[PDB]
Amino acid sequence: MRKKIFKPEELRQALMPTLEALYRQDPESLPFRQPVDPQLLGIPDYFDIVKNPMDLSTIKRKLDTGQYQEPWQYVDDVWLMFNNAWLYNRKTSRVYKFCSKLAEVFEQEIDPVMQSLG
Ligand SMILES: CCOc1ccc(C(C)=O)cc1-c1cc(NC(=O)c2ccco2)cc(-c2c(C)noc2C)c1
Repeated sequence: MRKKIFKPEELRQALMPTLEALYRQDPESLPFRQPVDPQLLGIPDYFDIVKNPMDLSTIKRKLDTGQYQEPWQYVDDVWLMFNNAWLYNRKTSRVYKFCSKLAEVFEQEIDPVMQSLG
């Protein structure tokens, strides 16, 4: 029942510790702390494959400015971030590996938090 509105302060307080847990993963979170810059990274085809880019800093901004109205929107952006990376990077690459590790941390952290919000 996702059209029920939550208060931005309450969403921030419950969901931000799960975002901080991702940021704490070093070096696994390093590829995800800023938007993908295809020029910087030498991958000019990135925006051809990844139509809706997402990363930790954008999620964090949306959380800090109250842009999520309900918590699955946050969960959606997190998985969008991980899906983009699993889609774009080769299964044998370091980034793919970091993505799988970071997604594992997120699954652990998010479940009791979402349980306590529903
Ligand atoms: C071509 C491989 O790069 C990527 C390809 C795809 C994606 C995604 C998320 O789909 C990410 C990266 C990526 C990005 C960054 N950091 C920055 O882009 C950045 C840092 C500061 C400013 O920009 C570091 C690394 C990285 C690390 C760590 N150790 O080895 C490598 C390599 C990898």
